[PDB]
Amino acid sequence: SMTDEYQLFEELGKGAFSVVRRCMKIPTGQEYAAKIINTKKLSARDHQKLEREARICRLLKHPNIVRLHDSISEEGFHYLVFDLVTGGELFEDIVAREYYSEADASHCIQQILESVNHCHLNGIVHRDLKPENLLLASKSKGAAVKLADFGLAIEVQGDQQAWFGFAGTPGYLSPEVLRKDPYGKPVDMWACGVILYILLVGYPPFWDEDQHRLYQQIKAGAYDFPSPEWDTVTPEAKDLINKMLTINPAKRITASEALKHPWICQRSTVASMMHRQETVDCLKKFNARRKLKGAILTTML
Ligand SMILES: N#CCC1C=CC(=Nc2nc(Nc3cc(C4CC4)[nH]n3)c3ccccc3n2)C=C1
Ligand SMILES: [Cl-]
Repeated sequence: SMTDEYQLFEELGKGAFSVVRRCMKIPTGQEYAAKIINTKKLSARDHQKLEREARICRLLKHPNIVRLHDSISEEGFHYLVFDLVTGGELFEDIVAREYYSEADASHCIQQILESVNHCHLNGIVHRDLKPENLLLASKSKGAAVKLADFGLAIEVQGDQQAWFGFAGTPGYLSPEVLRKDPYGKPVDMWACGVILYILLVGYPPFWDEDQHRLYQQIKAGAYDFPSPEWDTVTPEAKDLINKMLTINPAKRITASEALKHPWICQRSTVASMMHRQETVDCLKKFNARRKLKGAILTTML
C-alpha cells in the first residue's frame, strides 16, 4: 500500500526515532514529506503515543499547521505523510533578512497564535512550541509560518486541566509544569511569550546553564527588559509579553485574546518599524547555540 501509493526519496531530516524523507504520490507526482517510524521494537505504550499523534494531526486542518494527508500502517513501519514545507525554520530565515522589525515579529506571532488557537479550539495542547517547530511553507518572502511536530501534543477535554506529565523543552517550560501542577492550554501561551521575547531581542528570557537555576527563574517569572536593547521596543510589545509570561495560568492571556492585542491586530499602527540589527545578530548566535543541542533548548528525552 505505502510503496504502491508513494515513492520515497531523500532524507530531509530526522527525530529521536523517526526519519523524514521527501516522497511523491503515485502516479500524480505530487510531493510530500513522509515521517517514517520504525515500529518493530516499540512497546504498546509507545505505539499508543504514535496513535495519539496520528489522531491529533488528522484532526488539524489550518493554513498555519503542517497538514497530515495520510497515516499508513505497514509491517514494522508507520508512515505519516505531511505537506512538504521548503522554507526551513522561521528563525534561520529571520537572520538572513536585510530588514527586520517588530512589525515582522508581529506578523509571525500572529500566524503562530492562529495555529495555537486552532489547536486549542480543537482540544489540542502542543506542549513544545519552539523555533524548531515553526517552519516556513516555502522560500517565498510571503511564506506562511506553519506549526509542526505534534509528537508531544495532548488532547484536553474542554478547559479541564490535568497532570499530563513533565514533557517539553526546558527553556520554554511553564511554571505550572515545573511545579507538578495540573495544566492545559495556557502552557502554550507561556511558550509563545518566550518565543516572542526571543523574536524581539534574539536571546531567551530565562537562561541559566544550571538547569536548577533555570527552573527557579521560570517559576519565579524572573525575566526583565534590560537596556539598551529593550529601550527601543514599544510598550505594547512588552505588555503582550507580560500577559503571556504570567505565572498564574488562569490569568495568563489566551490565544484568542492575544489575537485581539493591539500589537497584533493593529500591527501597522502599533508595532515598531525600526530595523533591529542587534536582534538579527543575537538570533544568529541563538540559532547557532540551538544547533549545538544540549540541556536548555533541546526537547527533553
Ligand atoms: N514532524 C516532524 C519533525 C521534523 C523533522 C525534520 C524536519 N526537517 C526538514 N523538513 C522538511 N520538510 C518538511 C517536513 C515536513 C513535516 C513536518 C514533518 N514537511 N515538510 C525539509 C524540506 C526541505 C529541506 C529540508 C527539510 N528538513 C522538519 C521537521
Ligand atoms: Cl487532506
